[PDB]
Amino acid sequence: TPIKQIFPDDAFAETIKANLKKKSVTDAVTQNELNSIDQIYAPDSDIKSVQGIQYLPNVRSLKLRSNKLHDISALKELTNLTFLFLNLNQLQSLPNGVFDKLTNLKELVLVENQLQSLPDGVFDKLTNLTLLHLMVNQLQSLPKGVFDKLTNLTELDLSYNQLQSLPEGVFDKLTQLKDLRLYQNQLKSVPDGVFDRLTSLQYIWLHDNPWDCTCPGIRYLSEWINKHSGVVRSFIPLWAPDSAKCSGSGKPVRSIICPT
Amino acid sequence: KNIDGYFKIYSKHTPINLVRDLPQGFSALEPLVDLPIGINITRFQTLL
Amino acid sequence: GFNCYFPLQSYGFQPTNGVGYQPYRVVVLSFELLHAPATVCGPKKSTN
Repeated sequence: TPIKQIFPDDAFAETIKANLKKKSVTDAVTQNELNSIDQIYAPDSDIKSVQGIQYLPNVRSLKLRSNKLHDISALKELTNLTFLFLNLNQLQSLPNGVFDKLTNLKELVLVENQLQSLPDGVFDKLTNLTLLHLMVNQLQSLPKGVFDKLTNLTELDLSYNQLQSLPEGVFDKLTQLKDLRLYQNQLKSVPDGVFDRLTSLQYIWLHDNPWDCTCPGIRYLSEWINKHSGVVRSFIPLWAPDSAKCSGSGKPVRSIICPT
Repeated sequence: KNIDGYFKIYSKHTPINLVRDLPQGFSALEPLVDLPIGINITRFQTLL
Repeated sequence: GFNCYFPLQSYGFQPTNGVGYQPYRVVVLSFELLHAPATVCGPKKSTN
C-alpha cells in the first residue's frame, strides 16, 4: 500500500528505480535485497540526511560532489570509509576520536591541507598503513620527531625544506623503502653527511644535478669521481666534470689554483 | 545506381560511327564495380 | 613560486632495472555492432 511522507529523495529514488531497469512494477520490495549496493555511483549525488544510518552498515565509501555539505555529521560516526574525496575548502579542523577503529583505510587524498600545526600521536597507531599515497601535499608544517617511533610511512613530499640537520637513520635502518627517490633534487645547501651511509644505493641521479663548487669541500669527491669516471652514466656521454656543472659561471674548473 | 547501401556501376563500349544521334540497336550493360558505401546521395556533378 | 608548479617531472624507468620498473607494450581493440553491412569479419573454411 502506498504511504505518503516517507521518501525525502525524489531524484535518488527515481534513479534507483530507473537505472536498474526492473522487469515490472508488480514485484515486492525489501531492504536486504535493495541494499546490496555498497558503493553508490550517482553523478552529483547530494544526499545530506545521513542521520540514523546505524541501520545501514554495509556502505563503506560515499561519493559526494556536494561542495555545500559542510556538516560535521558526515564524519561523526562514519569510520568504515577507505577513501576520502571532500571539496570542503574551509576545513580548519579534523574531528578527533575517529581513529579508534580506522584500520581498513588504504588510500586517501588530502589536498589544500592548511594545517600549520599538527597534533601529537595522530599517526602513532597507524602501523598497519603499509601503503600510503600522498602527492602534491601542502604540509608546509614540518613534523617534529615522527621518524624515531614510526618507520612505517613510505611516500612523503618534502619540497622547499631548509633543514640544516637531517634525522639520524632516516634512510639507513628503514629497509622497507625499496623505492628511494632523489630525482632532480634542488637542495642547494646539502647537509654534511649524506654521502657516507649510502652504500646500498641503487637508483642514482647525478646527471644535470647542480652541486655546489665549494673549494675544497666537494673537490675531493670530484677528484675521486674523475679517477673513476667510467662507471657513471648521463644523458649524453661527455667529460665527467661537465656533468657536475658549476653553479652560475660554468667556466672550466681547471683555471683557479686553490690556495692551501 | 545507389540503392540498399550499395553503389553499382554498369558499362559497355559499342563501336558505331554516327554523329549527333544516339545509335539504334540493342546492347546490354555488364556490371563492373560494386561499392559497399551505404551513404546518402542526392546530387552529382562531373570533372569536365 | 606561490601556488605555481612545473608540469614536467620524471620518476625514472630503466630497461635494465627490475621487472617492476620496465616499460611494456599494450594494444587495445574494440568490438561493436553497427547498422551497416560488415566488411571485416574473418577468414573462411573450405573442404574438398
